[PDB]
Amino acid sequence: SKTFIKYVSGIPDYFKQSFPEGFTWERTTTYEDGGFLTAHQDTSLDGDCLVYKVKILGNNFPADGPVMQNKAGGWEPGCEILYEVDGVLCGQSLMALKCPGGRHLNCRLHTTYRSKKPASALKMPEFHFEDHRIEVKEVQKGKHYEQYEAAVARYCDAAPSKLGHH
Amino acid sequence: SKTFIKYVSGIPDYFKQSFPEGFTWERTTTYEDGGFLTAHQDTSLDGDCLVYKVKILGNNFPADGPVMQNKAGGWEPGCEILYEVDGVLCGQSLMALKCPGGRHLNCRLHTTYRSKKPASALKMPEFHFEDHRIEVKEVQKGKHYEQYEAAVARYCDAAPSKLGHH
Amino acid sequence: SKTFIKYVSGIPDYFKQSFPEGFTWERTTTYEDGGFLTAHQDTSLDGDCLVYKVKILGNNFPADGPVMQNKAGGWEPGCEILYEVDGVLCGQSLMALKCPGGRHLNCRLHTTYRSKKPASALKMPEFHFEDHRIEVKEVQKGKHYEQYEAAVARYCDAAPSKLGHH
Amino acid sequence: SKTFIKYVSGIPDYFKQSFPEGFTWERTTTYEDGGFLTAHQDTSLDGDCLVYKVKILGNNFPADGPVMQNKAGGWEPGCEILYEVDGVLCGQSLMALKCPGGRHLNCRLHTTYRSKKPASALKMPEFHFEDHRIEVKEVQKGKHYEQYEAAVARYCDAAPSKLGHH
Amino acid sequence: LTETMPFRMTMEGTVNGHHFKCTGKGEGNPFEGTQDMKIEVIEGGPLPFAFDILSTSC
Amino acid sequence: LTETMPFRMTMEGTVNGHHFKCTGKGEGNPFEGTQDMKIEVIEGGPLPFAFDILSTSC
Amino acid sequence: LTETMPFRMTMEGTVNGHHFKCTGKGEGNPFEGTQDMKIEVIEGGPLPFAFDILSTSC
Amino acid sequence: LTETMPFRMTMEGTVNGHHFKCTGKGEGNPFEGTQDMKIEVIEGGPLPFAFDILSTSC
Repeated sequence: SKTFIKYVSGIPDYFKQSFPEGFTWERTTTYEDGGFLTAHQDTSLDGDCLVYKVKILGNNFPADGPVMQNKAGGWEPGCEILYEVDGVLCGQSLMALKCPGGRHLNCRLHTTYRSKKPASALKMPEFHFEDHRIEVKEVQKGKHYEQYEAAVARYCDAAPSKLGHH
Repeated sequence: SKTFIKYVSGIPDYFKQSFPEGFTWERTTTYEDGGFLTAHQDTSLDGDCLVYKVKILGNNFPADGPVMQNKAGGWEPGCEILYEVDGVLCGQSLMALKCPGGRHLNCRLHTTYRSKKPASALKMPEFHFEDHRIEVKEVQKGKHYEQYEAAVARYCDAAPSKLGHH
Repeated sequence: SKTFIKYVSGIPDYFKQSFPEGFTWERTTTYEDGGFLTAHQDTSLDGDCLVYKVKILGNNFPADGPVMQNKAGGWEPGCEILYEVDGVLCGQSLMALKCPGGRHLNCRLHTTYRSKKPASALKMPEFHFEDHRIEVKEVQKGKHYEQYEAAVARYCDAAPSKLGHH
Repeated sequence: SKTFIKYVSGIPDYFKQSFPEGFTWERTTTYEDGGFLTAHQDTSLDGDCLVYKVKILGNNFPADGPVMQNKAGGWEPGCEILYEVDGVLCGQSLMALKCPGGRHLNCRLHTTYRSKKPASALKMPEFHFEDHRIEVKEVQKGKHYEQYEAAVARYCDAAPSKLGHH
Repeated sequence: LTETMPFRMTMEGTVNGHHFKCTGKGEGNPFEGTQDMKIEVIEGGPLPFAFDILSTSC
Repeated sequence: LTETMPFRMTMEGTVNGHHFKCTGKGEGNPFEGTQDMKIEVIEGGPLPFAFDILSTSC
Repeated sequence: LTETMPFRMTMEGTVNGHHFKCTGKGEGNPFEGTQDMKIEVIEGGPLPFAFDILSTSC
Repeated sequence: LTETMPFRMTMEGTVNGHHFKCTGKGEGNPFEGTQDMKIEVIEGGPLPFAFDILSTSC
């Protein structure tokens, strides 16, 4: 849900720029224990309502793993790197799933974000980071959930350059 | 199309055993240049006809690459290794796509084959190999194709054991 | 050079805690274009001086790629995630190499950090992030280099929790 | 030990062609449970004797895995694909480690073979397969081992072409 | 955009052979980068796998 | 099974944002491990990417 | 080359922080593609990991 | 440790068949998380590959 990001430091907002046309994204997440989760998403603006359409194909998750055993404890906060490739915006991230016994299971997200707007109408951002926090509440077992997310797009201010780079 | 395999050396045929219930398979193919192709397939027997239903999600293929530029020249013959995991059959293979200038682009197939039959009715094969040859003819550009495949399941007879292993 | 990190929010310092005994690290970096760079490092404290000994094996770097062509433009700042696995400290990071034409080449670092102190003598840190910036000046062609790095260890303060998590 | 391969169907022998100069190889093997084993090998001919010099860096093998627990049961026979890239010979293979309880742990070998002859003095082979079988006897616990290997280089004769291809 | 924006979602998928469908409703602050939503499994429930694998798609 | 078996296929997909649909018809010898089929792109044609990426799914 | 070619090997490495050295010798038929060898762990023995991971390097 | 802390490095490796050796010395503030160093290629120079691949090891 990439429309909801706070941008700092004069970084152009690829997603908000994409309206009214909207955008798509496509991702494969590769899990360290062999699972794959692939998704395609369409984002459109319908009046005063954003509309998401998602397609999912997941496979090879180990039967004994935290995913198939339904014993996962949510995600740690994450950091995504984003930069231009082939005139579109690519995203790369590692995430860590909380597991029983204070353990983590890691995975890698390979994303391409595609504006439905022509290149001529878009300001492409420079290399930058997006900090994400996703928090989930299971309201009814396997049936009803609530999800909260916070996201910020930024440069690396925490570790400063000595060449005056971002 | 795993129903069409010649089995040798008394290797049980996981796919033919699965009828009348049929089977499914699920796969993510990871390309060396960043592309991912994920598929789920359902195989059913409908009277005297096999019925396939396929769902595909592909992403992150480089715009400059042989796939998106439509400059691929077909697959080399391939070797798959198959063995039991979690009471189902897993498949692992590397394939090599023929590219302009006598070049190859490689990829890895991560497959799980799932019988719709209970385990009680199935003879699971030992670790073995499937040799595959796929050949395609483009009849009309981007619209009509012909595909031929030959497949054989076997042990490693070419390089024999000194311990009496398969 | 993991001794030089600013730790905030009271996060335990695995590396500083390891002295006088010191520590080792081991890493394989996997490049998106097929390159691999594997390293083992020993870190010791010799009175007033830190001593590093490094062994490197690198392979499969494409001949036409920016690494072998010597056309790389340095690294973007990066983020590493760190958490306990098997009673030692594991590190996972994505990095992006600057390439000609405003392009980036990504890679993944798989690290294990090993204290020479027993786990029982250490306060193991919770899941956290380390922000890194590496800057290089080539003083003399392929012979002399200067390298600057800044590093901070932190929790995700940028995107706050609703559930009281770090 | 690539000098010991039976070549059928008139496939050029990259390794035997390399003598008296010899060759090197380099490889990273990636294990499905997170382990990495990187190797560089030098092969020389000293009169009537072949001399191998090997350097190894291995890392990230899980403490509770069959490798670190010393509970592996040898390798299944395997298949490697070989073809030219960048004027040298590249090799790609999947292998499967036998584990307790009839289980397997898979890995991928990323290899480059480098003749010490220039490419112009070599007949480079077309895309082909190498079947390999490695069998190990532990004579003395962690001290003495015996190893047998058989290897054949071939085209895919098992699944025949309709388009006159190898 | 407006400083509070609603959204709705439909999701369909197959994971390890299990077919499912989800709907979602939420709202957030687009410029402040915060959002909340409800997700309901309308087909293939109760989900026989961790919902966490779907979070980044929702 | 009979020594010659026919099959039919339907496919749907999205690759790099491009939606498409294919149908297929073939026959083969199941015990001899050989098969032939025709594939037609019925939606999203002409395919803007190499058909080769679909071969292992057909 | 001859039909029975002898070979000699030395190996040094670090695996999960464990340093080791190996030596080996063997013989094989270069043209039949067969070979045998003995490997001895001369430093870092007894090996604290499965020797199998070194097989493709020997 | 002290607020300005010196370090020295020795490096040996092979990349794509190219053997090389490096040495280095530097200093930094352990508690402020900053450091600078000089690296010299003493064998296998001039490096026939991008030094950038060695940065995270130095």
